[PDB]
Amino acid sequence: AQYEDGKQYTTLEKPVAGAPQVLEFFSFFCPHCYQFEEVLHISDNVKKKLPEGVKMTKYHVNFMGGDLGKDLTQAWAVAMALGVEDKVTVPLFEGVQKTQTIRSASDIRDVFINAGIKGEEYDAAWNSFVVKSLVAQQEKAAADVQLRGVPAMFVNGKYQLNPQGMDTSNMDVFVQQYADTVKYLSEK
Repeated sequence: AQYEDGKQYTTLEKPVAGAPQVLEFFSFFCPHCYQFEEVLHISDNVKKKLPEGVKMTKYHVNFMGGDLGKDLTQAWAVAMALGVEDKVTVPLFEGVQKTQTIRSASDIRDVFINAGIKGEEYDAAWNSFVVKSLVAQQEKAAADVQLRGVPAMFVNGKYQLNPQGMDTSNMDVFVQQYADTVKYLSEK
């Protein structure tokens, strides 16, 4: 066929019950993830093509960057809890990978402050149990699919995108193939 198991996607031989419909994993330490977000805008082109009533979820992972990697998972929980993802994603990526000015949890916090989140609001969130549970959720989702690499995307806990089976000659064409593949899997 045109879309084939083992080509544009793989099927989980251990499907995950109750998973989010479209679930994307990344790390702010992850170089292809920076490309995905900053250059290719994968999440966004996927969203523009998803059917009505299919929600999108994005989680951070621990297994890159050690101690700071874990801090970033907690900061991403803060971002989700406050609904400020679209304000901190770019400066976090550039802070870790471009300027390399993020070396501590305090440096992460500065990004939120600069983005206009109040210090007390950030600290309150950081220390909150709603954020602890949001961190748990991120960890559990990744554990459920035995995740060992990012970027990664999963559809309905059953299918995993396989971008290595797609032409990268043109960046635009790759993104639409990726998005179109997600839509196809979504309709499966």
